[PDB]
Amino acid sequence: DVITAIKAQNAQVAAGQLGGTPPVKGQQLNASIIAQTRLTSTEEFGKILL
Amino acid sequence: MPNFFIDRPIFAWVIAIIIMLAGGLAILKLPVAQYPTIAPPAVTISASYPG
Repeated sequence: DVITAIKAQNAQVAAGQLGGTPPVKGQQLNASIIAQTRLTSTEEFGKILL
Repeated sequence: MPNFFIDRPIFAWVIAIIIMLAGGLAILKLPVAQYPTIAPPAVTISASYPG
């Protein structure tokens, strides 16, 4: 239970941009979505819904 | 030293033919291009961490 939490809470996910991959006519914004990314402190690690 | 060859202008003409025959055949097998291998070679590592 401890291990599989560390996996879920300390992972790193991907998701698209906005435009980029074939967009719909006259889009105006293109940026990169930033999902989950790794815990960076002993503190953040303490807080893991177990 | 020369002087030899003056008594022997055939042997001397012969050298001048071979040297000319050798290269010339060379001209029809020598690689052609603009520049020889000039720029330092490079190696490139490509990685990809999608997202």
